Amino acid sequence: PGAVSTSPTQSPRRVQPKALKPFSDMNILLLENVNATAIKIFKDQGYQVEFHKSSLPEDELIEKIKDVHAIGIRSKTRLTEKILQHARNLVCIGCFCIGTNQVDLKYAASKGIAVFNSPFSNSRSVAELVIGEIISLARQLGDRSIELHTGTWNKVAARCWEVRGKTLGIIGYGHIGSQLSVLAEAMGLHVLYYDIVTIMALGTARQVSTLDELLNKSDFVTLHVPATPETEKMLSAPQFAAMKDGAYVINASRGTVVDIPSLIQAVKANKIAGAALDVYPHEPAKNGEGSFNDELNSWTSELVSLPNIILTPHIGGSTEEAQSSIGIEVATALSKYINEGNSVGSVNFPEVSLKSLDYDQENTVRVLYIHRNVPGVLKTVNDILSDHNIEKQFSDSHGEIAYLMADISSVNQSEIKDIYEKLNQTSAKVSIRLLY
Amino acid sequence: SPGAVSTSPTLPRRVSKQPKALKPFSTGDMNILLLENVNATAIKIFKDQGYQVEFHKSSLPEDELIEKIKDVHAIGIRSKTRLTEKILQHARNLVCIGCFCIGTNQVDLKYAASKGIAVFNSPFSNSRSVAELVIGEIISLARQLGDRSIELHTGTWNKVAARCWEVRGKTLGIIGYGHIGSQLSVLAEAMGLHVLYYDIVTIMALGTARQVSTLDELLNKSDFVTLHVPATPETEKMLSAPQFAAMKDGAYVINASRGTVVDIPSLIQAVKANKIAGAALDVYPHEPAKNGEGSFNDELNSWTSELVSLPNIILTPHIGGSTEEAQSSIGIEVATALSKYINEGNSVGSVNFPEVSLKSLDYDQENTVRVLYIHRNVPGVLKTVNDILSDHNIEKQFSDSHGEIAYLMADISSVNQSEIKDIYEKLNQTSAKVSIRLLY
Amino acid sequence: AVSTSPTQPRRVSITKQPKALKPFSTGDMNILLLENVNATAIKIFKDQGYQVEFHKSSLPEDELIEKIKDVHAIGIRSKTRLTEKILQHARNLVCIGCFCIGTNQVDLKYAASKGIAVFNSPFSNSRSVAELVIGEIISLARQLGDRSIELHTGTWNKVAARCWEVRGKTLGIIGYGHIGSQLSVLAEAMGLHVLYYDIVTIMALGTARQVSTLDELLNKSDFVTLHVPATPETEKMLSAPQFAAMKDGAYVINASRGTVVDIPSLIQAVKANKIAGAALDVYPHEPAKNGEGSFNDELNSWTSELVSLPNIILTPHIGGSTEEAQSSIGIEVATALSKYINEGNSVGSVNFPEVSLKSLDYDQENTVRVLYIHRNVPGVLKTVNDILSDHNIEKQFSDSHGEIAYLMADISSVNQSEIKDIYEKLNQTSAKVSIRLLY
Amino acid sequence: PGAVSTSPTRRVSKQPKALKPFSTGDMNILLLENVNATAIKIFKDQGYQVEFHKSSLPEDELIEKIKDVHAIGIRSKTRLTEKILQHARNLVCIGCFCIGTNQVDLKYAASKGIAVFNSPFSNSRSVAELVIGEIISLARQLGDRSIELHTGTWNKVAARCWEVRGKTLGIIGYGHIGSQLSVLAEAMGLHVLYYDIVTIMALGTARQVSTLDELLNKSDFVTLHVPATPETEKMLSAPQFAAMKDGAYVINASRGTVVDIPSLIQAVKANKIAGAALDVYPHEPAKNGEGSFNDELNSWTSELVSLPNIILTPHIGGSTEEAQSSIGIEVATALSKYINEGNSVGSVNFPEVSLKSLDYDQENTVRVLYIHRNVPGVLKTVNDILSDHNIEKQFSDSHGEIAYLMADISSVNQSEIKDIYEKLNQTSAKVSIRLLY
Ligand SMILES: NC(=O)c1ccc[n+]([C@@H]2O[C@H](COP(=O)([O-])OP(=O)(O)OC[C@H]3O[C@@H](n4cnc5c(N)ncnc54)[C@H](O)[C@@H]3O)[C@@H](O)[C@H]2O)c1
Ligand SMILES: NC(=O)c1ccc[n+]([C@@H]2O[C@H](COP(=O)([O-])OP(=O)(O)OC[C@H]3O[C@@H](n4cnc5c(N)ncnc54)[C@H](O)[C@@H]3O)[C@@H](O)[C@H]2O)c1
Ligand SMILES: NC(=O)c1ccc[n+]([C@@H]2O[C@H](COP(=O)([O-])OP(=O)(O)OC[C@H]3O[C@@H](n4cnc5c(N)ncnc54)[C@H](O)[C@@H]3O)[C@@H](O)[C@H]2O)c1
Ligand SMILES: NC(=O)c1ccc[n+]([C@@H]2O[C@H](COP(=O)([O-])OP(=O)(O)OC[C@H]3O[C@@H](n4cnc5c(N)ncnc54)[C@H](O)[C@@H]3O)[C@@H](O)[C@H]2O)c1
Repeated sequence: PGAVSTSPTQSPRRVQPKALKPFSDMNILLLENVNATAIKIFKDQGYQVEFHKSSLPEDELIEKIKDVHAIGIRSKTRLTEKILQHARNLVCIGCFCIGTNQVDLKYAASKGIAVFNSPFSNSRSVAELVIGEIISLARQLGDRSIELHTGTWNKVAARCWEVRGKTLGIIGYGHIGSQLSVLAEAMGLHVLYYDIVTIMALGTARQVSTLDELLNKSDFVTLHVPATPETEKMLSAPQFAAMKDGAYVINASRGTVVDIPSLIQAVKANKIAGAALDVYPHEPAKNGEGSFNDELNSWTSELVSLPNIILTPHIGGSTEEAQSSIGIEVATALSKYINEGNSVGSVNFPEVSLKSLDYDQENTVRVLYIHRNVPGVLKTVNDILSDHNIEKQFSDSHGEIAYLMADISSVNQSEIKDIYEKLNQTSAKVSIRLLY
Repeated sequence: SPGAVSTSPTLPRRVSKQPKALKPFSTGDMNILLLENVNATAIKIFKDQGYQVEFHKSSLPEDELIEKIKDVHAIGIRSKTRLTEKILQHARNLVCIGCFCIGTNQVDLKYAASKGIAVFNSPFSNSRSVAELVIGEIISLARQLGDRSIELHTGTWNKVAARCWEVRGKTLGIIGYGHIGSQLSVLAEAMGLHVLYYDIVTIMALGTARQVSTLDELLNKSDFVTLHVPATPETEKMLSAPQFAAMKDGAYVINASRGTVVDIPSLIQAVKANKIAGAALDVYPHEPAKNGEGSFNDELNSWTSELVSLPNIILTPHIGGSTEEAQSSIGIEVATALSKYINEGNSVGSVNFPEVSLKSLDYDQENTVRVLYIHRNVPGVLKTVNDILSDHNIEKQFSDSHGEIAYLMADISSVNQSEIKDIYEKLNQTSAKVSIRLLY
Repeated sequence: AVSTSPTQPRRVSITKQPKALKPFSTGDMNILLLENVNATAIKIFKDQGYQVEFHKSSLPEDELIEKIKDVHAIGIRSKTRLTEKILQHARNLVCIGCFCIGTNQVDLKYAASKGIAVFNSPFSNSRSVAELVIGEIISLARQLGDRSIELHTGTWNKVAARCWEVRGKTLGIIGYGHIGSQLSVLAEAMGLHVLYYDIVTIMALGTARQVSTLDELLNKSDFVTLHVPATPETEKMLSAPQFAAMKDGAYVINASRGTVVDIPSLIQAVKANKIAGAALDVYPHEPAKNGEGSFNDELNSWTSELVSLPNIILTPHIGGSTEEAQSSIGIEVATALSKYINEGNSVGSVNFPEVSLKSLDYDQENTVRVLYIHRNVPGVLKTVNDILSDHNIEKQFSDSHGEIAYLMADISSVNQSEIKDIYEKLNQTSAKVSIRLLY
Repeated sequence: PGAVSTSPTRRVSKQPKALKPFSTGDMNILLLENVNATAIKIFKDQGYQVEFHKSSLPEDELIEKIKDVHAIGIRSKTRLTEKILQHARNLVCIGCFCIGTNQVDLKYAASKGIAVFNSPFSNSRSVAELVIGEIISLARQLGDRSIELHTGTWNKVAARCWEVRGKTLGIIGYGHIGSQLSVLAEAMGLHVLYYDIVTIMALGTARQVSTLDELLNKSDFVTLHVPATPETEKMLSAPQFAAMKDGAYVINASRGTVVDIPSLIQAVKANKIAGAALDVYPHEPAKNGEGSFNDELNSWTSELVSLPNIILTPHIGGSTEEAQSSIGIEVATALSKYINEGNSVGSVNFPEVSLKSLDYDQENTVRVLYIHRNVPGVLKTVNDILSDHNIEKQFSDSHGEIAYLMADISSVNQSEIKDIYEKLNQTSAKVSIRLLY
């Protein structure tokens, strides 16, 4: 009838390293008003920081970047071949943001320049926004507050709903989708999610096989997808046709993923009761007045005349929490690459690291040798280092570039200069630093 | 020794005799009048009882109401329809009044009670709708959503993260830890907020909230301050200049309680001085009585012009309980309450009447009759009634007094169709009688 | 369409302080407590003004009859039998406290016919039984008892074979009542899947699942525990066919009733290597006192065979035998008597009509409470309400339990003079069983 | 004035390449001391040939058996000395299916390029559950109750019998076991305090206490989850028992040495300690046996076993089917990844070295596993020998006098393999070389 047998095998934080210095104080340039957390991390390392609140014109940048060891940018400052080619001293680039398209990664890598970003530091800020907007759409808060500001009193309960017992449809169950799932359940929503992949539910959310089943059974539909050919305009006339009468659409994902004119048709036809958009096919480049208009997007005027539409200026990760933790994530990443040669989490460089050295390891030196990925190079380097015990050593390749880290013992101030000069003279060399 | 090991200090729902369906000795079918667009849930409950329902979406003029209420057994109103002696005095048949709302002031309770007319309301069925609103507004204030959406609608793009905060790790100060305060406490903890609460009573925390001894400790340590208090002399203008002075630089004020409890001009000063970073108000010292355009202006409240000038103020027209869920559960709560008073004489939860009920009778208790005798609260009346019913075993009996009115319910066995008519006529002829119904 | 959802803190009570009522013709109240009732009961009774006589033992029928002549309330446990023979001499007895679950040691029907209200504590033992079952699940899983018996005789036997970690295992709970449900939550916390069978549909706590047949439970369970009442349908409800339906190497725990398991079948199943272990707290026949040669083949024919077996925990009805349980029995039952003696509250009584009224405000000077227990016949309310008719009855509640009935009335504007009159008149009525006045 | 301030701050996923050794005929595994069937299944599913025994082996038959063996699994009883490891031509790695490694000459094994693995933490849940069972059992005197009725005594007693809910558990050592116990104990409704020589972040709502003396003062049950160090030696003795509550309880499933049994016995005799559960004693029998636990082994045995409400267990804290089976998986997996990929992470005698697996489609990539003497010049030689191929990547680490290089090299055809093996095999510093292709 059965037997008692072995259960299936299941499936805290607690409280001395050597401070390494380069043979060459380092100079950091921070643009586009990076958070003060980044600034404090860099100053506490001894580094000299130059801080600006704006991007710089191509002219002043080329002048500034000549003598700089690390630069922090956001989405606005373009680092092209044109401007990176004058960067004699540049060790690494910090992108205090998710995007890296504003940097010529291929070129940066070929000069031995490591690039870091913060891809996931914004998840919580977007999830909270969507909760706020579910409630705000449910209750038509925006409309109520606009009315009373113009002096109109319109106390309405009709089609104004409580969120408890309603269905949230999450399209894309990723970093943000999943954090949202848990908040939504805590606010008493049933969570369905469609994804092109099978994913393990958090809490008591249920994965649905087709988009059509989600749109059919959902009161609120929210999008948390990347920009791909398949996500392009993936919500359009036929999707809105498949949704419940008086259902709600929220998009804080990508400007392209929803067909705004179809949305506008659906809202006009009383099929969709509300929408919140944080992202649009075309967005201003700077902040300012009459930026959001029919020159930018043809339907801007038509949308601004609809009831119960929340429109936001791409502010999903626009919190002090998000900016400060981007500051820490990226300043830490640079700080460990400059101080230890740690390239883990870089988007353009081979990923390489070694355990820190004890305070007690006098006269150990760390070789950071970026080089062309061809046969013969380790032969040369390990020949040059032959007079010293290599405690340990790690090399990895990323296409046509490669990165060796080596720890060598019994090196006096004299022998360092010798080893630098020899490694500097090698055929395959792209960049060499010694940490001492 | 450092003490001794000694004694520590100290069910789920189960599906578990059918009740007897009790008919009035009134041959006439019951007539329900529902005004002011009571929810369809109420209508359904009444029709399924057999009752005849007349439904209006508006109040009625005093003329048509007096005509209509002559032959009505139960009336449902909301806050608009005033039931005064003037109009209740013509109500021959009226058993009970339903207030499908929190307020009972629209009704002359004292007068209604003296005619044996029981009044019921729904005090608490709006709690969840208010708690959800406050969560929405904490986030909306934290992120300046309203301002962002107003900007982009006029064509201004202003992407700002300065003065924008993730609610996680912030402190919610709840003033009044009642029905709404407590439901808010749980939602706030789930959204990752620390909860403090001040209350003039000691109350057991839900989740991991902590009660604080003084208002001033709450104001000092809170990022968002929300009010969930009644309108009393002590709550009148209890948030003013000195309270805002005690609050954190860049803290937020939410008032969805009573329009008297906050001094709007002091808050306007505090917002102007960059001491308060945002506010959401659902309630005001003076509110329009109808919905309309240019209702919310300086004739009604002097500061309107300045208030609506400010950044990051959410203004709402008393919409805290304005949901379909809230209205529908008001429908069930109040229609059920009337239905049990009409069918069983249950007066528990009534606001103008003694609170009296008895266990239902089993389906198989043939020839048991229930006496519902509303009467003047004076000596001798139980003596009379229990004399009139001495030829019968009283299975059980409950009488309570509320001022000058009192309410006897009695279950009596071994009564045939003959003896019912006798008992009605006798009780109907008594000196203290205000109202008698028999259920069989 | 988007449509309407389906419909879905204790505080210091600032009330007007209640009025403390005293008895009228009574000088003082005498409580007799037998069978070593907890000190919590003693404290509650002394704080009420009552005079307490405390014994650690039952009393011989001789000394008891002498003692209960002049007694207002008696507290017993399971041993002291209160028969017609001994209750017939009880002139003054207002109420009986059973500081335990059982009320069979009392002649309830007789007690009721003399107007004597009986109270018990049915559910104050739940947590003590649930914890015991957790301890025993682990102890059986790991064969602790056997290991410790071995080493005490000097034998070292490190064994891992068919010793298990409870996490991942299935607890089958038969009877999802007060104990069943508390056990459910502890079991899930110790990482067990919980199934439960019950003859009623019941809402699961946590992530337990109710199963439609007993046989599904027995099939899918590693540990089967019973928390069921003693009924004709629970009698030997685990027998050969149930053990046959259980997993090879599954475990049986009975801390419910002595009759619910067939021990000869259990013994067979353990002998046939079908059942790997059992814990019994209850047996069809139990000693009456504690003693050294009590648990033997005279008491139960299979004892020598049962005690022969490996990995069987035998315990002497200690399911509820904790300091916590005894002390909270003390509070529950002493409170219940205290409120019946002081306020006439009969709610939770096992032999009387359930009747109470809201307390009176402190400032209701000259309001008196009539407690009139009487024969459930026509005309008695007529008489009483006649006797009271010179006074406003603020409120009044009468309920009937077969042939006995209980009226409580609050009456205003009564001076010390009119009290004596009203007592004497109610005392003289034909239907009267007992009358007290509180003022 | 104050100021609002910044807060503090499941998916299925390129198949791997299955790498074969260059000069192997079949892999031979020897498993001793009745290793769990989970290990056996993992090895058979790799293709390996498995020989399984339920007992340790005599030194004679072992030396014969280990000549031709690629991997051996032992537990604590088998002793792998220089004497017996010196005959092991083909031995790649040793599996300790247990927490102990002292039964192995680690230093010697390392110097021959023999990697040793264990399962240090596989037992944590089994020990935590035992302590829960024993807290309840001591609280209620279950053992005594069951011993009484078995002798025919009926003794229904509630005195000094307690419910655990509302009682205080003092955990000494908030490690792998301490921390799992913390969560179970809270769920059973105990307050948890813990002392540790390190500051550690509480799970749930447990509170770390500064001194041992505060723990002993405020605790109803004291349980020990520490390693064997000079500081833990007899750390519970007369003065600690003096500091504990009248009628408190002591549980030791840590190490045989950490409690002074004489003082415990005095404290129990004086009615200061109401009960104790011991799983570990300073001296323990060597086999299971019927007269083993006595005054020859520990002078206090006859006195200890006299006492009421003392649970005595035979080191059964990690004696469950679950624990043995997950030791099976942990250690068989560890060997399997070392044999198949050269992964040495979690090894106790060898350097810790690993690389990402290779994609299925990387034909003619070869992995060099070169164990060697930790001296200058060796990487120079090896990287010279390999210089006619692109090194995709390469990792070398040293552990004292031994060191371990892993390299991935591309564009290697069936011919060039034999050349590279022979050259690496001929180098002065070489201790062991395998090629995977
Ligand atoms: N509004 C903002 O300011 C802001 C800020 C941060 C992130 N985002 C954006 O939001 C999106 C989601 O963010 P994330 O970090 O959680 O992403 P993610 O990488 O964690 O997950 C994306 C999910 O989408 C799923 N997916 C991909 N294509 C799909 C399709 N066609 N249909 C359904 N599911 C599909 C993937 O399986 C994955 O689960 C991204 O585009 C991200 O850049 C916006
Ligand atoms: N916005 C709306 O549409 C709407 C809807 C429903 C309720 N409300 C109002 O909001 C309030 C909350 O209603 P509720 O059901 O939660 O009330 P409640 O009676 O359940 O709780 C009120 C709490 O306030 C506390 N309290 C009273 N005076 C206090 C004071 N001076 N300071 C601190 N604590 C004090 C009480 O102890 C109690 O805990 C009421 O005034 C109610 O009328 C508004
Ligand atoms: N061992 C002890 O010292 C001790 C102490 C307390 C209680 N108990 C006994 O344990 C039992 C459980 O106690 P409780 O307070 O939880 O009782 P309870 O009344 O709360 O629960 C009993 C449950 O059994 C269910 N049930 C009844 N007949 C059934 C049947 N034949 N099959 C399955 N389910 C059935 C009922 O529906 C109910 O859910 C009782 O017999 C009680 O006297 C023993
Ligand atoms: N009974 C058994 O069969 C069995 C099974 C497994 C483990 N164990 C033993 O149990 C112990 C705990 O195992 P674990 O995995 O939790 O170990 P662990 O290393 O994870 O934790 C030990 C903890 O003790 C602390 N500690 C060390 N010295 C201390 C001192 N003097 N005072 C207080 N705290 C101190 C450490 O800080 C650490 O947190 C070990 O000794 C282990 O061998 C026994």
